[PDB]
Amino acid sequence: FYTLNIAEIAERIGNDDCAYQVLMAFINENGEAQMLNKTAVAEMIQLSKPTVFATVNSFYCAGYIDETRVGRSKIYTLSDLGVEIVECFKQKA
Amino acid sequence: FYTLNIAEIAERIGNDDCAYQVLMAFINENGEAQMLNKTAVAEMIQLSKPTVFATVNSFYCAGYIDETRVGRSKIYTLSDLGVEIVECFKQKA
DNA sequence: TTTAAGTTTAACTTTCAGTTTAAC
DNA sequence: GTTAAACTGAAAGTTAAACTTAAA
Repeated sequence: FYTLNIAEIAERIGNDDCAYQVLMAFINENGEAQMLNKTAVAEMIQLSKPTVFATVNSFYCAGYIDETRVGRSKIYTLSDLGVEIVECFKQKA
Repeated sequence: FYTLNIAEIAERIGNDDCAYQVLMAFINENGEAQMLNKTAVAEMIQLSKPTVFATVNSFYCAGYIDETRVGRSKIYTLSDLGVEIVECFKQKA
């Protein structure tokens, strides 16, 4: 339905500390994408649960992270869109 | 760069109270899209500033709302993408 | 004087595991 | 005698409000 420029998105995220760290949390010590529950993310970055959780929620809405039911809770991984956004940043650095 | 299905997004937002109300806040009494600062939104919906603000920020990242500098602060309006998402909901109702 | 936004703390609503007791 | 359920002991998460810092 709608075409998306991945460079603008990455540009926007880069200008917003919380979005940026929420995104990068899913990338591990060896550069590999990983699974995380909401609590892990909030613990990993130094921002409050409300901030981090709301960001996680919106990023799943945006389709940047995936949600999958696991136990009676949920886990988050970067979507293919998520991984592509992360790539723009890696190239900068 | 990336194609987007507007129905899935709307589906995701509809399953998340905060995202949904943050989005609809921009639609006024007469059905018209309107401008809002971050404070207006948080005051309008009954959720905490941290939740609402983080959601606003991520929605601008996603390209659902636009940011424009005004005074030395910012204001938010739905993008064309934002308006299209709102339309799916209007059709449901 | 009404200034706005963000962060932290407190309160309220919907925590998990182990042990003991009761019922089949 | 074994299994299941409930209660108690060692509760967690989210949202809202208030205060402080950067104030117009």
